[PDB]
Amino acid sequence: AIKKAHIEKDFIAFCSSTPDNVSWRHPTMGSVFIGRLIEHMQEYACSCDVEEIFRKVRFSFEQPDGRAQMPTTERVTLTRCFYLFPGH
Amino acid sequence: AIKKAHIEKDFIAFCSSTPDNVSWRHPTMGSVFIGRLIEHMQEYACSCDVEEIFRKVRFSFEQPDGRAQMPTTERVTLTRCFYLFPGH
Amino acid sequence: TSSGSEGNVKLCSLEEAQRIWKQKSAEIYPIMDKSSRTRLALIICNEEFDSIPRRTGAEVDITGMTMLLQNLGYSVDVKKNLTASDMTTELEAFAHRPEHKTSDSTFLVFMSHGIREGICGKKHSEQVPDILQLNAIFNMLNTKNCPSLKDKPKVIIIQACRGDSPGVVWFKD
Amino acid sequence: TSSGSEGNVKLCSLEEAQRIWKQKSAEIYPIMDKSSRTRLALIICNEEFDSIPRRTGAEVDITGMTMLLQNLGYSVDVKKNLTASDMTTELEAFAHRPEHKTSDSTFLVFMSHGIREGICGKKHSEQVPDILQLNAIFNMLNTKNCPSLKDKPKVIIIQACRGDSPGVVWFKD
Repeated sequence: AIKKAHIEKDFIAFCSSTPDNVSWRHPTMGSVFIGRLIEHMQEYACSCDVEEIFRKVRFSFEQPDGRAQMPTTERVTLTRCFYLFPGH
Repeated sequence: AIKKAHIEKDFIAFCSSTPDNVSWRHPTMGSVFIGRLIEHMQEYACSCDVEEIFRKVRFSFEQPDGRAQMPTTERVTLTRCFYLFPGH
Repeated sequence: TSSGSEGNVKLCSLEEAQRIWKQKSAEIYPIMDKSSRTRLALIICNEEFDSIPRRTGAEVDITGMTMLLQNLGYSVDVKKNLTASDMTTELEAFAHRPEHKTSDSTFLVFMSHGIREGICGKKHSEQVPDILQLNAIFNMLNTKNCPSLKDKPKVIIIQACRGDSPGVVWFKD
Repeated sequence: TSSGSEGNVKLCSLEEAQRIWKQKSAEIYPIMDKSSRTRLALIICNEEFDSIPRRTGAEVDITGMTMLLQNLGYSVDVKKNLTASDMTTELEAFAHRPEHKTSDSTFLVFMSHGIREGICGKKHSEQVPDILQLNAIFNMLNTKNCPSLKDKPKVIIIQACRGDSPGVVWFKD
């Protein structure tokens, strides 16, 4: 037979900035958001779910300086925690 | 002196459905999303942060039926966990 | 016991409250003294519309939400049957309320008809749109327009359609 | 040790892995057998543009991300300097890849110039917009268009401006 499913579900978008605003990039060091995300994934993928890791990446941007940006999570439809379980 | 602050930060939006789609309402029992949110807040505000509570509300919608909708979290810029600590 | 100020909301014990401050350190939003704090919430609900059908049952949502937000410790402001212009004015006013200075968080709740673009005001029709955008709410509550609520969680809740589709696909079981 | 497949990504011990399945029960996305599973990732990066300036340093982002996603166990597809039409075609193709059936999750990564409306394709200019909307990506990966990835997390990452503003306000310390 046929069963009904949600058309949109289990999504998470992580943007580099809040709407209306810029995201920065160093010419030899790449983008700040990307670099910060790699750093944080490398360090937190083992223990936290992706939602939490994104929150932590946001938290590292808390104190602004010469160049400011605030990463934003969008259109979340995750019904469960996504753990990467690196090494598994 | 003057310090720089992020223009947009510490926000969370919780919508009743995914984009393009409808949200339901019973004429004597009110809206499903609202009712489900009250239920879940009443039961989980003491232990989980609001982000998690929203995920759980989403999880209760997982199995669809005659009327389907998938609540969606939007424009999250929370840098910390928001606990309500009810009774405090 | 559910006759207290928190009603049907389950209380958080002091043992559990300090065990939460152990799982995560200074990664939790600071909470103000229960004694002095002046928490504000705001519910805007549109039930009566000019052209589009009546939202029968919205009263149960107003009742439910208002009681819940009060349980959590907020002074709930309830506004009804407003235009998109009227909602802006009220959002502008809520953003100017002095109590936010002595508050730690806020809750915005919107309950109305909705389309893909935003939330419907009382005078909405297909020929003459009366729409409040999600963008507008955030813009009006950010650090530029609502400096009292800087570094403090702002929770926006929207009950509304976001289009006409049922949001379903079929698949073989 | 960081010479293994996971590189600089910190490993999750079996003790910690089963202690995570204790904190939350069946509220975690199921993970497939490491043996059989065919995990896919896709990075689209625009560095060379026709009119708008060159994104010097995007290579370090391609390197970094590709290596990271591989560490997490994904087969990384890298695509470069595409138009919004070209990106759709590639997103359409990724949505049709058979490996998703034997996968548990996916990662989409977009790195390009961006405006308020979306992500910039290689041929973008103010007179002739070449923009991929956030909406398009989700639409192309949902249950209707990508049934293989039903009930499975899809992680979208976007590196881009979302407008021209610096995103800051001043306040007295």
